[PDB]
Amino acid sequence: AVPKRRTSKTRKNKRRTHFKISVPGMTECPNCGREYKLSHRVC
Amino acid sequence: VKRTYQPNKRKHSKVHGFRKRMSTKNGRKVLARRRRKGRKVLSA
Amino acid sequence: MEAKAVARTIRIAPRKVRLVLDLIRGKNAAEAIAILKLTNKASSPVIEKVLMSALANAEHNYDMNTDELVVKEAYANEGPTLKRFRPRAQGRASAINKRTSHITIVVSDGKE
Amino acid sequence: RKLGRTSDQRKAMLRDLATSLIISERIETTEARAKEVRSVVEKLITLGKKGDLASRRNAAKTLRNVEILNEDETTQTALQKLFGEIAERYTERQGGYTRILKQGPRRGDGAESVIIELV
RNA sequence: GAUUAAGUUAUUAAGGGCGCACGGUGGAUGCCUUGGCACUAGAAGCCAAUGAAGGACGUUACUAACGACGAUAUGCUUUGGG
RNA sequence: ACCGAUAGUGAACCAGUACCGUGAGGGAAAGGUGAAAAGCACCCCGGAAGGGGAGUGAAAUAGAACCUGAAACCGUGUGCU
RNA sequence: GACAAUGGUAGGAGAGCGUUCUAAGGGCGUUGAAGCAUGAUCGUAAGGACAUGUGGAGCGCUUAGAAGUGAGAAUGCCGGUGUGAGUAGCGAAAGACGGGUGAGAAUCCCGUCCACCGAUUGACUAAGGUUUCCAGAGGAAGGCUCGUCCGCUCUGGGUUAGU
RNA sequence: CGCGAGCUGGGUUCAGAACGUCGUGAGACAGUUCGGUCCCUAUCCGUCGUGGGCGUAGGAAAUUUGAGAGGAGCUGUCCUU
RNA sequence: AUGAUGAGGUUAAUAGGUUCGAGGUGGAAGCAUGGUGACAUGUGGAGCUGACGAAUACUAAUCGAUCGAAGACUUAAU
Ligand SMILES: [Mg+2]
Ligand SMILES: [Mg+2]
Ligand SMILES: [Mg+2]
Ligand SMILES: [Mg+2]
Ligand SMILES: [Mg+2]
Ligand SMILES: [Mg+2]
Ligand SMILES: [Mg+2]
Ligand SMILES: [Mg+2]
Ligand SMILES: [Mg+2]
Ligand SMILES: [Mg+2]
Ligand SMILES: [Mg+2]
Ligand SMILES: [Mg+2]
Ligand SMILES: [Mg+2]
Ligand SMILES: [Mg+2]
Ligand SMILES: [Mg+2]
Ligand SMILES: [Mg+2]
Ligand SMILES: [Mg+2]
Ligand SMILES: [Mg+2]
Ligand SMILES: [Mg+2]
Ligand SMILES: [Mg+2]
Ligand SMILES: [Mg+2]
Ligand SMILES: [Mg+2]
Ligand SMILES: [Mg+2]
Ligand SMILES: [Mg+2]
Ligand SMILES: [Mn+2]
Ligand SMILES: [Mn+2]
Ligand SMILES: [Mn+2]
Ligand SMILES: [Mn+2]
Ligand SMILES: [Mn+2]
Ligand SMILES: [Mn+2]
Ligand SMILES: [Mn+2]
Ligand SMILES: [Mn+2]
Ligand SMILES: [Mn+2]
Ligand SMILES: [Mn+2]
Ligand SMILES: [Mn+2]
Ligand SMILES: [Mn+2]
Ligand SMILES: [Mn+2]
Ligand SMILES: [Mn+2]
Ligand SMILES: [Mn+2]
Ligand SMILES: [Mn+2]
Ligand SMILES: [Mn+2]
Ligand SMILES: [Mn+2]
Ligand SMILES: [Mn+2]
Ligand SMILES: [Mn+2]
Ligand SMILES: [Mn+2]
Ligand SMILES: [Mn+2]
Ligand SMILES: [Mn+2]
Ligand SMILES: [Mn+2]
Ligand SMILES: [Mn+2]
Ligand SMILES: [Mn+2]
Ligand SMILES: [Mn+2]
Ligand SMILES: [Mn+2]
Ligand SMILES: [Mn+2]
Ligand SMILES: [Mn+2]
Ligand SMILES: [Mn+2]
Ligand SMILES: [Mn+2]
Ligand SMILES: [Mn+2]
Ligand SMILES: [Mn+2]
Ligand SMILES: [Mn+2]
Ligand SMILES: [Mn+2]
Ligand SMILES: [Mn+2]
Ligand SMILES: [Mn+2]
Ligand SMILES: [Mn+2]
Ligand SMILES: [Mn+2]
Ligand SMILES: [Mn+2]
Ligand SMILES: [Mn+2]
Ligand SMILES: [Mn+2]
Ligand SMILES: [Mn+2]
Ligand SMILES: [Mn+2]
Ligand SMILES: [Mn+2]
Ligand SMILES: [Mn+2]
Ligand SMILES: [Mn+2]
Ligand SMILES: [Mn+2]
Ligand SMILES: [Mn+2]
Ligand SMILES: [Mn+2]
Ligand SMILES: [Mn+2]
Ligand SMILES: [Mn+2]
Ligand SMILES: [Mn+2]
Ligand SMILES: [Mn+2]
Ligand SMILES: [Mn+2]
Ligand SMILES: [Mn+2]
Ligand SMILES: [Mn+2]
Ligand SMILES: [Mn+2]
Ligand SMILES: [Mn+2]
Ligand SMILES: [Mn+2]
Ligand SMILES: [Mn+2]
Ligand SMILES: [Mn+2]
Repeated sequence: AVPKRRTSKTRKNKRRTHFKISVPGMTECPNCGREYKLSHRVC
Repeated sequence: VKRTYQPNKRKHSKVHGFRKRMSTKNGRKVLARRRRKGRKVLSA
Repeated sequence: MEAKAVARTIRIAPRKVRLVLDLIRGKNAAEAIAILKLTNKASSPVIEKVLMSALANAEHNYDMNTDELVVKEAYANEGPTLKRFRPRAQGRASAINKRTSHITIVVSDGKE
Repeated sequence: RKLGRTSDQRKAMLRDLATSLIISERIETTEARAKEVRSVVEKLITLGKKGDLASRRNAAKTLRNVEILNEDETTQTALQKLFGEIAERYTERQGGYTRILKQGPRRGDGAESVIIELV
């Protein structure tokens, strides 16, 4: 099986609308001044 | 599986060496043809 | 005024870098360095070093305070692709495109 | 009750971890190995905490070999440490004594790194 | 009460489309020519055991490649030109 | 009243060379900063790469992969939808 | 001025548009040529101007000459870039942690444990290959990931016979 | 003669081989016999599952009506009368 | 599969551990004994026990961030 028609620009991008990545869930380290992921070590 | 061309220094130097080319009139025609074309390398 | 910096011919291919920038784009600068440091993709350290440079030029060449700075824009553009191949079955070999990204970014003050 | 690879390999890897940690009070690993290995190393510290020769033979049935850690200039064996200090550390304490802390992703493969220390 | 009822409409854009701006890639186009191509007029039309053709290896402060030269090597002499 | 870099010799670039074949043999691609190298002292982020200022230059939005820089194709912004 | 005729494939006829070169004439051009871009511009068509932007040095117009004179299709030839798609794949196999090093480590160095072949995955040599061997540096590309690492890169150095 | 990008491949349609038969022959079938490479990573529709977006004129939480749609729908023997 | 559903997130039994237990196996180790021994018996339904059931905050569900209303017009009805 091979595509019978090429994918459209507009088509291809409509498909890509669920392809983002998540903004990380990120608590601020107290007093250390860096930042880190939720429920992770403060390094 | 054994692919063709198993290298041999002797067998390649004989049969395709400057000498063996010299040995027949045709070989000289060969070196002539190559010398005409200007190949950097003639006989092996 | 509103300073920028660029990283030309970064080895990472543009679709990927765009996945990161899109998180970065528009946010306040501080937040951006955080998000950048916390995302786990290659482009994250690269874009990091680039936003740092841009902040540097902005403090140093334009005398603005860094804190109020904002990421006005950031984007990656196609840059020339290194062209390779991998050998395949039955002696055919098919192409591989190792493409590259130019990463621009621009920080900001007000209109003036 | 997790995996990574095949059961023999998981057994071995799990001894290899728990024999360590005891050597080294804290380690860094995947979150996954850490969860699986918290239980192993805890069951060992209860085994040493018992003290009888029987328990000793069961531990040594699980624990990996000589690892004679250099203390203040001497060589406690591995299990010899386990029954010898670790057990005398946690005796007034209940069982339940091990912790895992989340490092965040590692570069090469993205694996979630975490640290696991017994205290 | 916007309350009850009956009816009528709207805002939303995850994303998309048309238009526009600004960039990137790519190397068309224009311009250019050291290289070719077809001929004219005249010289010349052979070289070789007194070892050619064509090469290999060398030769400079540094030297890989090309040319140039050869253990007298990145040249020696000589008569002229400059 | 021939070509002007896909043309004209295969070859305007160290071409019968890269490369392919045991061999005879087959055989490419690849020209252009500027008038002058004046080829970006210096500062800055960076391990470098690269980059923003400061500069040379008529021009570097002529910066070396360098005249012009089309179309495909990739993107950021959005007026209407 | 009335009056007629004007669908059209193979094809016949006719009249034209535009390209490059040439002749002569008349001009334009660093106070900016061509080319490229953008525009609501004019002609019955091919097509012609014009303004702005870019560019930075060559061009038009008139008449006549002559043509390597007009592309959308040849599974056409060469170049670029897509689509498929963040998809298939990453080439037989056990690895774990500690300590280094570094800008940066699952991947390099050390260590410990673990495991694997053992008529061999060991040891030696003929072919064949020709600097891949060694030491110090390096990390853009090569390595199917990463790389401080290498059969990769730079500099230096390595092969000794009367038997 | 539903269904080989779902499976098989025994029949029949290649190359080897043999018998009968025909042809002088090379060969051939109106015949028989033993043997004999089944490729494809699903783009669109379709179909089975399964989430997001907006809508449903405030924002939510639980309970619901059922327009519609789907499923099931088979049958013996024996006792009694 | 992922996401979705559901149980929990310290004012907490959500998992791990811990301590009991069901089920499972079938008589641990060490020691004593009897044997020339291979072994047998005893101490002893012993010891061990992944998912199953209880109790217990011993370890980890920490800090925190994001999203989410202010209720259109018309006409008839108090
Ligand atoms: Mg010989
Ligand atoms: Mg000879
Ligand atoms: Mg890389
Ligand atoms: Mg082939
Ligand atoms: Mg796996
Ligand atoms: Mg209503
Ligand atoms: Mg609303
Ligand atoms: Mg929109
Ligand atoms: Mg429209
Ligand atoms: Mg000429
Ligand atoms: Mg051949
Ligand atoms: Mg014209
Ligand atoms: Mg003009
Ligand atoms: Mg790097
Ligand atoms: Mg061997
Ligand atoms: Mg590298
Ligand atoms: Mg078969
Ligand atoms: Mg058979
Ligand atoms: Mg098959
Ligand atoms: Mg998700
Ligand atoms: Mg419970
Ligand atoms: Mg339980
Ligand atoms: Mg329970
Ligand atoms: Mg209001
Ligand atoms: Mn998109
Ligand atoms: Mn040749
Ligand atoms: Mn030789
Ligand atoms: Mn092959
Ligand atoms: Mn086994
Ligand atoms: Mn959006
Ligand atoms: Mn858009
Ligand atoms: Mn003559
Ligand atoms: Mn003679
Ligand atoms: Mn010569
Ligand atoms: Mn030479
Ligand atoms: Mn002189
Ligand atoms: Mn050109
Ligand atoms: Mn070869
Ligand atoms: Mn020049
Ligand atoms: Mn620095
Ligand atoms: Mn620099
Ligand atoms: Mn200047
Ligand atoms: Mn280019
Ligand atoms: Mn020029
Ligand atoms: Mn240019
Ligand atoms: Mn363009
Ligand atoms: Mn757009
Ligand atoms: Mn007509
Ligand atoms: Mn008509
Ligand atoms: Mn005609
Ligand atoms: Mn012209
Ligand atoms: Mn126009
Ligand atoms: Mn003009
Ligand atoms: Mn033509
Ligand atoms: Mn075409
Ligand atoms: Mn092509
Ligand atoms: Mn994916
Ligand atoms: Mn992947
Ligand atoms: Mn797919
Ligand atoms: Mn898949
Ligand atoms: Mn895969
Ligand atoms: Mn492999
Ligand atoms: Mn390590
Ligand atoms: Mn360090
Ligand atoms: Mn090692
Ligand atoms: Mn073995
Ligand atoms: Mn064997
Ligand atoms: Mn040899
Ligand atoms: Mn080789
Ligand atoms: Mn080496
Ligand atoms: Mn790599
Ligand atoms: Mn059929
Ligand atoms: Mn068959
Ligand atoms: Mn058959
Ligand atoms: Mn055939
Ligand atoms: Mn007969
Ligand atoms: Mn839904
Ligand atoms: Mn409501
Ligand atoms: Mn219901
Ligand atoms: Mn119904
Ligand atoms: Mn019914
Ligand atoms: Mn439990
Ligand atoms: Mn006895
Ligand atoms: Mn309680
Ligand atoms: Mn909270
Ligand atoms: Mn209301
Ligand atoms: Mn109304």
